[PDB]
Amino acid sequence: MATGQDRVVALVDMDCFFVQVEQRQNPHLRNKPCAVVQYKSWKGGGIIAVSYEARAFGVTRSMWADDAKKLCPDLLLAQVRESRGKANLTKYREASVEVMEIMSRFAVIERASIDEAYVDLTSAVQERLQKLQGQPISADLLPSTYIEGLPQGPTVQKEGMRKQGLFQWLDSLQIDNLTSPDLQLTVGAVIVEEMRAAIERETGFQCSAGISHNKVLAKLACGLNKPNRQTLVSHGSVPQLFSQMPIRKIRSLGGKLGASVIEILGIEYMGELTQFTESQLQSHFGEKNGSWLYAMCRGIEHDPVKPRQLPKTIGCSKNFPGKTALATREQVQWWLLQLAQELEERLTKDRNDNDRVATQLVVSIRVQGDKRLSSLRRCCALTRYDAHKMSHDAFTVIKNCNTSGIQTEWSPPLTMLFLCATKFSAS
DNA sequence: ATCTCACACT
DNA sequence: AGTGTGAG
Ligand SMILES: Nc1ccn([C@H]2C[C@H](O)[C@@H](COP(=O)(O)NP(=O)(O)OP(=O)(O)O)O2)c(=O)n1
Ligand SMILES: [Mg+2]
Ligand SMILES: [Mg+2]
Repeated sequence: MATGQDRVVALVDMDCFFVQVEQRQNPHLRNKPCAVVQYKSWKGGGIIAVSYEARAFGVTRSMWADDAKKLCPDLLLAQVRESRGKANLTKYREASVEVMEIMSRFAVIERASIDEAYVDLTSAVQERLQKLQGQPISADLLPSTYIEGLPQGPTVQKEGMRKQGLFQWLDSLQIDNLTSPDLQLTVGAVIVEEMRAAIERETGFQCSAGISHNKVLAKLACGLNKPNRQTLVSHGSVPQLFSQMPIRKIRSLGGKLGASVIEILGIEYMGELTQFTESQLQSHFGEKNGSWLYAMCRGIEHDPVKPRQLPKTIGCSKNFPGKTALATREQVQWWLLQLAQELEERLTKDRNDNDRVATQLVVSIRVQGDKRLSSLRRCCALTRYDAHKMSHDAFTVIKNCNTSGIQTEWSPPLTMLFLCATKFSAS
């Protein structure tokens, strides 16, 4: 049977990313409790990134800054730039590009968010395993690596635990066997140290990293020892790792599916899924899910690292909650034109940098009284990077959503506007 | 109401 | 084509 040990995969995720970006530009904020907010004049603004000094006081994402200062009175704040009446994340997108290009020097990268990327190191490990003869792997090659599940068997501080575990790992390493999966992950972890040293040297940003045999495990491993540390999760660490791992913490199980696994099967931890046959899991959750759950609770997962460093979509949105929803026709025209103008400058930059053009425009709205994130999506042809054409066209395809008999009145008031360029192709 | 992106289902 | 889910 195939033990899900064919690959070496890392996930690298920046530490409190938006905060690091502001702290590098504004040294006043380094090594202090700070957070990043947007739109300051409602409850100090909503918090979108929290530094680790501020997390020690309880400050979280999604809190209002005014409530955040209640937990942490010395908290310093940085506010997202605002342009055309809405958030502008250019600074963070450009800092993201810095990190992704560096990681792209080492292996194939799958950009998975603005601050993290999966790395398929299988080939780079095979290559490294031949350039280093058969010589041992010194602990000095892994100065920030944790071996999950170690130390074991017959120090009271965290670095002491780290070293002892690493020591036990390396001492037990079969450097004889170029094919041993634990050796492979170790070499992968040496490379990830270098990758993270380069990221920090060249950008000033610290980050953490998971190393394992698949994307789900590498991501789990990444969070085990955040910040500024990397974690190797061997296939053999999985049974004890999963035996008390809440199901909701595994990637793609944090929502409705993970809740129904918990409710239907009557279990709390990943490891309890092993009691069920694959056909049982498939009866409850479908053939693809039951099969994915059957393999995943044994540490096995085959989703590949997609070679993709570039977004497939480029989107633009503003929500208009509560009293602020839009009820004029020309109010809806104006905000569409604001969204299309940011879209145009981002699309122009993308065409110049990446040699591709978006060919479809996706317009989406919500209306007060609805429930879900979106209430209505419609598409149209994107033939010119012209903000006025994009907004006019986007209006045309939604203007019948206006149930109002009136001319200039628009309602159910629009709680949300979303424009998204997509279906790119080479140019 | 703290703006984004990917993907499966149909 | 359009909806729903999951995520950072
Ligand atoms: N819901 C979210 C999640 C993240 N983000 C932005 C700001 C985050 O700093 C950046 C990366 O998100 P994140 O990786 O989930 N956690 P972030 O790096 O702050 O902190 P760590 O927990 O990763 O150290 O995405 C956001 O704007 N809205
Ligand atoms: Mg992060
Ligand atoms: Mg992240």
